[PDB]
Amino acid sequence: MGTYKLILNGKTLKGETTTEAVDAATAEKVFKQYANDNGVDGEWTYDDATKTFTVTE
Repeated sequence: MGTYKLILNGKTLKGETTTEAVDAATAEKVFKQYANDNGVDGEWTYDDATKTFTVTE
């Protein structure tokens, strides 16, 4: 499928990651678990250039 970049911005938490997936289903699946471990409750924005999914609490 492609490489996708995921960054979370909690009040007191931070992190940025990049992942690769065979097909996008695993990317969407991993996004909920991946980000939730970073203590997130928030909204998602997108930058297709680097497939950057940013979240701001």
